[PDB]
Order: sequence, then structure tokens, then C-alpha cells
Amino acid sequence: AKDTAAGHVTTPCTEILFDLTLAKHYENQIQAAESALNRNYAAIRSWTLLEAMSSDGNRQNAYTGLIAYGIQITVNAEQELQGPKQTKLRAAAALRHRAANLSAALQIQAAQQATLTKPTAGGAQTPFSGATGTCKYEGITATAGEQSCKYSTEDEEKINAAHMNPEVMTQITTIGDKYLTTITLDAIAGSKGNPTQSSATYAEQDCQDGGNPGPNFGGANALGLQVTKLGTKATTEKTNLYTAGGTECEHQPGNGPQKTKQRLAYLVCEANKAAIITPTDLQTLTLDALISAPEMAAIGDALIQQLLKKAYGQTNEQFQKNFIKPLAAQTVKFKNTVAALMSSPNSGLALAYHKG
Amino acid sequence: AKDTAAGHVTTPCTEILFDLTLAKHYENQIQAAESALNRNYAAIRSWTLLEAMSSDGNRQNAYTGLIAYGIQITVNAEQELQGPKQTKLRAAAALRHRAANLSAALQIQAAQQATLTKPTAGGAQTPFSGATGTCKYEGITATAGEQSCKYSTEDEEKINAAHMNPEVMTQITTIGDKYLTTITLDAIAGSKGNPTQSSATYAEQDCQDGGNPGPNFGGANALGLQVTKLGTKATTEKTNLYTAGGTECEHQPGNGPQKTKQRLAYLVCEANKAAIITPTDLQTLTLDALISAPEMAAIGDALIQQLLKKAYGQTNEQFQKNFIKPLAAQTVKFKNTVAALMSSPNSGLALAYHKG
Ligand SMILES: *[C@@H]1O[C@H](CO)[C@@H](O[C@@H]2O[C@H](CO)[C@@H](O[C@@H]3O[C@H](CO[C@H]4O[C@H](CO)[C@@H](O)[C@H](O)[C@@H]4O)[C@@H](O)[C@H](O[C@H]4O[C@H](CO)[C@@H](O)[C@H](O)[C@@H]4O)[C@@H]3O)[C@H](O)[C@H]2NC(C)=O)[C@H](O)[C@H]1NC(C)=O
Ligand SMILES: *[C@@H]1O[C@H](CO)[C@@H](O[C@@H]2O[C@H](CO)[C@@H](O[C@@H]3O[C@H](CO[C@H]4O[C@H](CO)[C@@H](O)[C@H](O)[C@@H]4O)[C@@H](O)[C@H](O[C@H]4O[C@H](CO)[C@@H](O)[C@H](O)[C@@H]4O)[C@@H]3O)[C@H](O)[C@H]2NC(C)=O)[C@H](O)[C@H]1NC(C)=O
Repeated sequence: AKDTAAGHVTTPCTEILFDLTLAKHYENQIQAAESALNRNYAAIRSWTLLEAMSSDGNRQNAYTGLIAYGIQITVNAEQELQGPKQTKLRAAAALRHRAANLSAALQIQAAQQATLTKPTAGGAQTPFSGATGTCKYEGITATAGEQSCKYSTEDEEKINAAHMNPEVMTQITTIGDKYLTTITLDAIAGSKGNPTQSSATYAEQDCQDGGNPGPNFGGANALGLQVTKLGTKATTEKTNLYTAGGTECEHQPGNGPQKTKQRLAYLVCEANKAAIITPTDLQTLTLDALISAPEMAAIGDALIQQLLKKAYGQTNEQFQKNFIKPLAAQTVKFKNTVAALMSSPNSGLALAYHKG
Repeated sequence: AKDTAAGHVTTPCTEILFDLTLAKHYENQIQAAESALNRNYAAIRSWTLLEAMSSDGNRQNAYTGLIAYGIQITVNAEQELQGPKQTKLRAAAALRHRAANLSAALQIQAAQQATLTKPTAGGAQTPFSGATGTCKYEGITATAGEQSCKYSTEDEEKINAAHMNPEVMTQITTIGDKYLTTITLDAIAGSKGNPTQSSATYAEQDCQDGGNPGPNFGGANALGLQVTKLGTKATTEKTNLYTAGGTECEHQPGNGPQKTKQRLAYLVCEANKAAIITPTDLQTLTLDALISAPEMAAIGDALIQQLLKKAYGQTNEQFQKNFIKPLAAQTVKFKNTVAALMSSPNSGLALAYHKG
């Protein structure tokens, strides 16, 4: 089942929810990858301190092996994140920009009831050079109270990051441009008798004179207008992310003018295709992941799997004991635990103290 | 001279420029601080490799001293950046959100000329139960072509990050809320003769019959209306950032409903007060900055200024020679330069190779 989330966009408010939810999904992908990097850098500082506290040459080289491995994979992953990060943030920014746009248009398109001003009566005058009576209104306004989008339980279940993996997204749905550009209104004129410039009784927000002027054109001669409603109807449109063959993004820029929906579809397509690679979590590393890691062959040689097990352990249970558990369990004292210490104000000073 | 930039905001387009320029200023402050951290972390990896390549105990401890110093100040600065980062990004996001809002409202407020539809003639009908003639229009619209903000040389000189240091900012200027909420229009009705439901000649986008219907109410009986212009005038408003005493932010939330301008002023105030502390640049460190650094007293003792000069040099010229120049000049070979190598895919492997 593809396009669960986009297929739930049927209104300005649900497009706003989709756009903000997808932007947050891209932002969270980046935050998760950067958190993984930060955890890895914290583990490298932890092993650096443990290396300095070792008195055994072979245990020292073991910590060195983990430091080298962690630096390699984490520096690489940080460099490889930058492209996908920029692509995903470009889309997140555009999606947030669009959601802001739609919400501002929603507020104006809610201004659906007019307040008339007191008119001024005339005879012929532009744009009615042939009239004998005119009734001129200046500064009619329409304003709505503060609007807000209300979402149901199902809106939040369907338009949800859980349904925004790249494998299920093939299109976006957007509100038509006229909602963002066009004022629409109905209006009606009414006449009775022989309205002229002397129809200057304005108590009913129209032009009356003669007889007994009052409600419902009470007077002999009357002219007026009313703006009976305003507001442009929202419509929805679909835009595909991919070409017909499904690999390539469909709406690449630089080929001629594009509509907002096409620019957004292109950015979303590129952000979906820009997959992030997260490196191994050093702080929860297992023995098998370490000796299976392609990078440890050249590292272990420099400092093969048989050798790695002799350095790091025959079971993961003792690998955990010797190399993982100390980060949160080994207490360091001088004048905190390892990993907290090496992410603290005294991190460098703990290292200097123990290398002497 | 305070408020050069805000005092140049006199139009929706210049408020948009101010809001986007200030958001970019906050974002650039964060990017600059994070670049400084990344440079420092790169220097720490560089000295780590040089430590591994040293055969001399005292030169090894010297590199260790720089590693410990760099870890201390850079980890601390990274932790201290997080609060100010969040505060500045909260303001940048809000400013961008506002600029999006204003730009969307600008497009709609540019829709200032109406297109009439063909009316339908009637007799009495709501909301003119007392009329003898009515002329009813449905779906009158107004749309503008695509609007764009054009800025002069001086607009870009005055509304500029160069004028957005916290010491010179005391207020923000914003467009009044009615620009974002209210449709405004003028309209006029015209009548001639005795218009009724038989005034059904619509060729002039009004209701005519009798005689020779045509331009300018050519016919005997005529009724019509025109919407002669639309668009709400932008006004500007000032909001102070600080209380009267000047220390505290003026528009703290949680004290009752606030207007957009007050929420923005509060965020800007907090972002201005959230100063970033950037640590020393390790890659351009001088001897005097090192031995003067408060952190090096406990570090040098562990591994006093007299001792530091004996370890790092009597002049900065030899400190540069021994500890700074090698990062970009010392070539490392095995089967690149130091600093590039230790930020490369082979960073960890270079370290492992040389510690053996
Ligand atoms: C860019 O333009 C958009 C569109 O105009 C603006 O979006 C509006 O922003 C305002 C302020 O955030 C929104 O108003 C807020 O709505 C919240 C939810 O409203 C409903 O739901 C609550 C229950 O959750 C009901 O109680 C309520 O009756 C509604 O049914 C309210 O909870 C907020 O209230 C808080 O602030 C107000 C005003 O300060 C106080 O009076 C309240 O006591 C309380 O403190 C608030 O009303 C509005 O809904 C948004 N509109 C849309 C269409 O999204 C952006 O603000 C604007 N951005 C910038 C930066 O300019
Ligand atoms: C949220 O809502 C806002 C407000 O509506 C939208 O902002 C508009 O965005 C569009 C598209 O970016 C802007 O249109 C662009 O304007 C550029 C500058 O226009 C002028 O200056 C150039 C010279 O620099 C003159 O040649 C030109 O005549 C104008 O005087 C143009 O350079 C852009 O042209 C490019 O795209 C168009 C359309 O695809 C092509 O036809 C062109 O050939 C060229 O490829 C473009 O016209 C518009 O100005 C913005 N309006 C405002 C008020 O800021 C946001 O787009 C919207 N955001 C989202 C994400 O929904």
C-alpha cells in the first residue's frame, strides 16, 4: 500500500500536516545520524582514556585498535552524511515554507463575510457614466477570527512519519495555486424607484430617499449593493515524484518554468533518494561485529581474525567485560565514570593526568 | 546609531528582507561556531597521529598535552553551544516563518483588480426583499501576476548582518496584522430607469433592457455593480526587545495572549542575548596563547609556565615549527599530509599503522 500519507491530504489543513510531518521526518533522520556520530566520538574519547590507564602493552594496542577503527568509520560517516544532509534539509525548508504559505492563505480565505461601510449617493459617475443613480461604498472589508487546523486521531495516524519511508512514496498532493493567489466573491445590486444623488439617507447602508426610508428599501427610491460572500474553494492536485521508469526524479529544474507543486516534488524525490548510512554504534559493539568489520583486517594486521580474537576475546561476553562495560561502569578518581568523564569539562585533564 | 536595519523596514518587502537576513545571521553564527569545533577536532586527530609517530618521550608528552588541552576546551565549547544554538534557531525558524507568511499575504494583497462575471437579473430577492430590480453576480475574482520583492543597493546595505550585532538592536518593525487577515475593497452600484427581472441583456456585464441596450447603460433600464479596487494598505508597527531597564526581554510568554510582533520580539531578544563562546582555534595556536591558557596549568603539571616553554618552545617560531606547521606540511606515506590524512577514509588506519 503506497501513498497512505499523501492519499490522506484532501484539505489545506491536511496538506499543512503532511508538509510539516515530512519536514520533521527529514530533520529527525539527520538528528539521529548526528547523534550516532556523537556517541561514537564519545566512545573514542573513552577508549583514549582507557588506553592511557593501561599498563599492559597488548591491552594498550587493543584499545588503540578500537580507537583507530572508531575514528575511521566515524570520520567517514560524518563526511558521507553532508550531501544527504543538505539534500534533506533543502526539502525540509521548502516543505516548512509551503506549510507557512498555505496557513497564511487559509486565514485570508476564511474571511468570508463582508462588513459594509456607509455609502455615498451620486448621479452619473464613473464607472457608470450612463446611470441616473449610483451608490458608492469605500472600504468594505472581510476578516475572519483566528483560524486553526484541527486533526483527528486518524489524520495523525495516516499522515505520520511511519508512512514516510521512501519505499512507499510515489506522489505528493497539494492545494491548487488559486487558493494562494485569488480572491473570490459574490455580490448583488438592488434598485427601487428612481435613485439619484438625493438618495442620501444611509441608515440601512444603502442609498434611499422619498416616502419613509427604512429597512428593506422602505423609501420610495433606493439603491444599494451587498457582498454576500467571499472565499476561494480549495482544490487538490497530484504530482508524481519519479519518472515513468521509476528511478529518476520527475521534475528536475532548469528545463523551463515550474509550478510550486513540481519544485516540491523534485525536492522530496531527491530527499527520499538521499539515503543516510549510519556507522556501527561503538558503545554497543559486539565481538562478532568487530572481527567481521572490513576495516579491522588492515587495523588488526597493523597492530587476522584469529589475532583479533586473541586481542579482543574468544567470546563476546569477555569482549564486553574488557572493552565495553568499563565505559559506563569503571569509576575514575583524581585531584566520575569513564564515558561521562571523557565528555565532561575535565575530559582532557583526566587524560593528561593518566598519561603521567 | 542603533536600529539602522529595523529603522529601514517600511514595507512588506523590507520586513521580509529584515526577517530573512536576521535568521541567516543567527544560522551563520551557529555554522561558524560548529566550523571552529570541527577544525579543533581535526587538529586533535592530527596531533594524535603525530604522538604515535614520535619516538621521544618528552615530545610525545608535548603532543599529549595539546591533545588533552584541545579535548578539554572543544568538548566544553560544544556542550556550551547547545543552549545558545537552540535559542538562536528558535528565532531563525520563527523569522523565516513570518517572512513566508508576509510574502504569501503580499501576493493576495496585490490582487487589486476584479474580473466581473456575467450577472443574472431578478426582481425582489434576498438580501433586497424590497427591491424591484436586482443584478446578481457570482464568482467575481481578483488575481495578481506573480509578485516579487525588489531591493535597492541601500536596502541591502542597511538591512544587513553587519548591522545586526546585539549591541545596536533595540526594536523590531513589523507589518500590521490586518495585512495578513483582511480583504478590503471598494464597490459601486448604478441604476437607470426601471430595472427588473426582464433586464436580461448581459453583454455589458450588467442587467439591461428597453430601448437599445449597450455600453454605458445604453438601454432604457439598467442595473449593475463594479468592484473598482481591492487591497488592504500595509501599516508598520514598532516593538521593543527589552524592558525599560534594558536588561530583560520585554515580551516574555505565559503572561496572557500575545500578538505575532510580541512573540517575535521575545525570540529575537533571547537570541541576541544568547552569546556564543568560541574556543581557541587549535590549528592557528600560538605559543603565548598556549602557556597563557588557564587550562594548561593543570595539564602541564600533570605531564609551570617555565616547564611549558621547555616542552613547547622558548619562542612561538619554534612552537610553530614543532607543533603547528607539521599539520599541513608533514607528508605521511604507507601501504597525504597529516591533517588531511587524519580527516580522510584512512585516518584510523594511519594511526594503527604508526602505533605499530
Ligand atoms: C504565520 O501564519 C500562520 C497562519 O496565520 C500563523 O498560524 C497561527 O498561529 C497562531 C499562534 O500560534 C495560532 O493560534 C493558536 O492556536 C492554538 C490552537 O487553537 C485551537 O485549539 C485549542 C486547543 O488546542 C483551542 O483551545 C482553540 O480554541 C483552538 O480551537 C491555540 O492553543 C493558541 O492559543 C494560545 O495563544 C493565543 C494567542 O496568543 C492565546 O490567546 C491563548 O490563550 C493561548 O495562549 C493560539 O490561539 C493559529 O491557530 C495559527 N493559524 C493557523 C491557520 O495555523 C503563524 O503564527 C504565523 N507565524 C509567524 C511566525 O508569523
Ligand atoms: C511561498 O509563497 C511565496 C509568496 O508567494 C513564494 O514566493 C514566490 O516564489 C517565486 C518562485 O521562487 C518567486 O518567483 C521568482 O521570482 C524571481 C525574481 O523575480 C524578479 O526578478 C527577476 C530578476 O532577478 C526578473 O527577471 C523578474 O521579472 C522579476 O522582476 C524570478 O527570477 C524567478 O524566475 C524563475 O522561475 C520562474 C517560475 O518557475 C520562471 O518562469 C523563470 O524563467 C525563472 O526560472 C521566479 O519568477 C516569487 O517572486 C516569490 N514571490 C514573493 C512575493 O516572494 C514562494 O515560492 C512560496 N514557497 C513555497 C515553497 O511554496
